[PDB]
Amino acid sequence: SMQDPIADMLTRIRNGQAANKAAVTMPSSKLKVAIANVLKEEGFIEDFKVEGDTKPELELTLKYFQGKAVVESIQRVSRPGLRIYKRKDELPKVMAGLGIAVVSTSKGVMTDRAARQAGLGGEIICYVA
Amino acid sequence: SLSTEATAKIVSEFGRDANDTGSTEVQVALLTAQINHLQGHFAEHKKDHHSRRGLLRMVSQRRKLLDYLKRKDVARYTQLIERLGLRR
Amino acid sequence: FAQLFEESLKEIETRPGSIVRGVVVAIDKDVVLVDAGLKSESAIPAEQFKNAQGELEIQVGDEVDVALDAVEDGFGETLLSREKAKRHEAWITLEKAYEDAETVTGVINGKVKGGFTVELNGIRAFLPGSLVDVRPVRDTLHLEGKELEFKVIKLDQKRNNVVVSRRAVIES
Amino acid sequence: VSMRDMLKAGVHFGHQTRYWNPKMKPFIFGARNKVHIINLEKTVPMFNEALAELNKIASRKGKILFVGTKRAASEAVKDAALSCDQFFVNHRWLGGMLTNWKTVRQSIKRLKDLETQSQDGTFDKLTKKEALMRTRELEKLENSLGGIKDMGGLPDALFVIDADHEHIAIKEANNLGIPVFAIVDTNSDPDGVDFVIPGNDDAIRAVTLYLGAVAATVREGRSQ
RNA sequence: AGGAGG
RNA sequence: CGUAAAGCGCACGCAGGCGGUUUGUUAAGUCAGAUGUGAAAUCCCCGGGCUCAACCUGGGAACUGCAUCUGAUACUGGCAAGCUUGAGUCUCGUAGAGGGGGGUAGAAUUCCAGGUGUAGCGGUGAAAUGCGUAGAGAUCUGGAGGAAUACCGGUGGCGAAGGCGGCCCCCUGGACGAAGACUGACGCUCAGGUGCGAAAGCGUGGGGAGCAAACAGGAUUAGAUACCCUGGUAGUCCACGCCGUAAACGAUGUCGACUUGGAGGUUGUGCCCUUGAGGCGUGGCUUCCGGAGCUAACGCGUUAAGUCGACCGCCUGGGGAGUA
Ligand SMILES: [Mg+2]
Ligand SMILES: [Mg+2]
Ligand SMILES: [Mg+2]
Ligand SMILES: [Mg+2]
Ligand SMILES: [Mg+2]
Ligand SMILES: [Mg+2]
Ligand SMILES: [Mg+2]
Ligand SMILES: [Mg+2]
Ligand SMILES: [Mg+2]
Ligand SMILES: [Mg+2]
Ligand SMILES: [Mg+2]
Ligand SMILES: [Mg+2]
Ligand SMILES: [Mg+2]
Ligand SMILES: [Mg+2]
Ligand SMILES: [Mg+2]
Ligand SMILES: [Mg+2]
Ligand SMILES: [Mg+2]
Ligand SMILES: [Mg+2]
Ligand SMILES: [Mg+2]
Ligand SMILES: [Mg+2]
Ligand SMILES: [Mg+2]
Ligand SMILES: [Mg+2]
Ligand SMILES: [Mg+2]
Repeated sequence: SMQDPIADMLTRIRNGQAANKAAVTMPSSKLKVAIANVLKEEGFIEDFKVEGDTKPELELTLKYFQGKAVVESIQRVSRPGLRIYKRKDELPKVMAGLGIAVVSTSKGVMTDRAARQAGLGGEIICYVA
Repeated sequence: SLSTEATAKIVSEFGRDANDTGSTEVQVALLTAQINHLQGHFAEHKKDHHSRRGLLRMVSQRRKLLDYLKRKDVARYTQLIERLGLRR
Repeated sequence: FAQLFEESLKEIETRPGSIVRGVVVAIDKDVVLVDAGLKSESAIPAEQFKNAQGELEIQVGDEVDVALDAVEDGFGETLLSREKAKRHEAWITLEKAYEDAETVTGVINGKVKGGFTVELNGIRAFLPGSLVDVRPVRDTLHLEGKELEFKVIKLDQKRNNVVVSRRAVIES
Repeated sequence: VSMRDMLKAGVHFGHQTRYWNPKMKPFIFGARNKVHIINLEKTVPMFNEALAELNKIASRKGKILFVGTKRAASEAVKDAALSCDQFFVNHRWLGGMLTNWKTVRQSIKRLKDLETQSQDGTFDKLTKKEALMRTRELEKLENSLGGIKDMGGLPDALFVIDADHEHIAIKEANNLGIPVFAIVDTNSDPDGVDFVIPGNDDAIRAVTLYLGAVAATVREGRSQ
């Protein structure tokens, strides 16, 4: 059964970028919305919108630069079968800094650089490059 | 395969509404009625393994629903097993 | 673009396999080049236009099509023009000519174990079983004959079962 | 021209919807008669791209190689390019014209020696099994290479019809960087084509429209 | 549906 | 982990692992900070001293830890409420060699009784063994009995797998579709355990037409304890019990999500026009080709061997050995 909606979201985005779909649609969640916020505000997707009040459907618009996809790689790290928690001084680097590591810290979902700014650790939700 | 009238009686005697066909006690009562009915069939058809598989599936579904009921609301579970005569 | 709805109107003119304008803008005694129909230039053989029966009346500009045998078999509109525009005797199969009133040309060759008779000026049907003709007599008319009459007698699979009748009997 | 000429020609035709290479999917409008329909609503602005493009290419007077092989459009191409004095291949694409130009150039230079012979430069010599053997040798060369004999070096722009039917030239051009202009129907895949021209290919009522409208624009990048 | 094929 | 070693034969299922969605609460996990310790030396950094170095030293850092305390509480966990899109029930129908029990039908081989009827039959690459003048073979009539169900028949259907095909009846399991209502995460996987599990085989009691291990004879051959021929017992058949293995194979574990197509097959369901069994959709299962991608390649390719998640099984050179 669906035992990781976050991995489902990342896989949907990965497959959509592979298949050149303009938008990818999925069921919504608080955590999914937060991750979409992070991705949008660091420019890996254009826009996202959640429509529906009983079955909220989230739509993410994917972006491609010179024809190629932008989200060249997107990996789920802290999966249900093996949760990963890191401290502020072992927060990972993605692409040696160019990439991002979406991290759920005690103050919300927010990337590894921002967590190092705010002196927080947390759960490494995913890597994006 | 319970008869339609038997299903209606079970729903009427175990559910709050006559259209309450999905309630946990309604489902467990339906499964118990079918299992009791099928016991006599499998007393005389020992080699009906394919049907025995469906009977075992109903047994396991009833067990799962009973565990759900017990860990959710205990009093309903106890009243149900009292009215149905199931040991546990 | 409902501007191509005036061309959705051009779609109406002629669209499914049926009578079509049949622009013969190009011509040659090799492959009569039909153009109108659906697709662009065509590639049809010849059986009533050139090098076929000897009738040269399709001079560049004649406008007969070929009942659009294919809407488009892939850059290929229609094919052989056996009897496609003036199918005055058959059409679907035979049940519906166009008038059925005047005696149209008919031929009655009997069943040489089958028939293989050009019963109509346009088709050649094989007939099943008895009553091959109208029934004065069944297996005793193997002459092409002449224009006497024409009627229906016994169809079957409604494909190549074109059934003609011309003996001027009680017309059974 | 716009939808007006595009329809009185048939640019709107597309193969059966059971052959359609799915990469065309943006360019189609529907499926009338189990057969696709090419917008002529995106084409017209997109066909305009190549038009105002060959202007630029002929502006530097670069060499424009026309390509067509189907018997349907074989005669369209030859008369269209010579209407502009540009190069064309109306018969089978001799596999290797572009990547193997260092070898194909030998083919031209040998027919260019030959045709001087066959007309005036001492043809009528003995062994009349030799005379015709040139006549069939020259004819075969001229028939497939005589299109581009004066061409010199490699082209700078390459205009084809049926990207599918002629996918060798596209694979040769793309491997040489030369831009590729194509007309791609529903059975083709423009993934090699630089400037696509989406719409019906096989024709002369429609193809002399693509060529005749292109043939001009080369001249007015050449008349300047 | 005779033959094809042959 | 398709073919190199490697998916249990297939299921059910306890413990265990994992868990859809919203609000509230808790602060266990988690994170931050502080305190106490985590001996000295050794490693490392900055220095100092032996003529330099080895060496010896001063100070630091580190000792990834653990215990409290104070905060955050997004995510996981608990707790309490809910929600429905997962899961399940009911209502109507559907198609099917799904299973168990019982009966019966016709064709055919064999045998028995008889009639006609003669010298061959049967067999092979040839032949012989074998059958036949005690009257065979052939043909006809009437019985007996056992087994299997021609045509339909279909890379068709059902089943978890093994498997299941004449017709009829009784009992019975599963799948699926349409519309609605209902319950409200009741779920996915599964070590050990339990059940089912072709064929051969075993035990008891039956049955025994045909076929046929073993066996015998003839032939072939250098030999022929084989292929071929002529016979033939166990066994194939039934009831019950046991075995528990197969190239138990789509050599591809189960569940879920997403990712261009095309041609079919089969089973429902909707619209219109059933206006010619038509198109137009939508579900389920199934066959072939192929795209991106993947693969060592062969190949797979929306029924993935593509992109991911959950759980389980399994592999670690060949032989010895799946043996002791
Ligand atoms: Mg092997
Ligand atoms: Mg292996
Ligand atoms: Mg398996
Ligand atoms: Mg959860
Ligand atoms: Mg120390
Ligand atoms: Mg919570
Ligand atoms: Mg086990
Ligand atoms: Mg057995
Ligand atoms: Mg034994
Ligand atoms: Mg036995
Ligand atoms: Mg026995
Ligand atoms: Mg016997
Ligand atoms: Mg022997
Ligand atoms: Mg034998
Ligand atoms: Mg085994
Ligand atoms: Mg098998
Ligand atoms: Mg198999
Ligand atoms: Mg295996
Ligand atoms: Mg399971
Ligand atoms: Mg199936
Ligand atoms: Mg394939
Ligand atoms: Mg592999
Ligand atoms: Mg052993």
